[PDB]
Amino acid sequence: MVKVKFKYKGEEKEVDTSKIKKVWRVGKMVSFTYDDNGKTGRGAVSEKDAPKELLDMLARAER
Repeated sequence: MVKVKFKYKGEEKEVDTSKIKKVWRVGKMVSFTYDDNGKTGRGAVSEKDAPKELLDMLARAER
């Protein structure tokens, strides 16, 4: 129930933490995939603007 607000190609978008599948660390940024209903979608936020739950998911994915 944590919401990640991200800009994709100049369009403001929002995806809940529960919908996110893959999270990666790319430089200063957190790039990710989520499940927009049947399809998969992609987005990214900077690590500075990221909510705590997203960053915890990132750390989990780095084991």
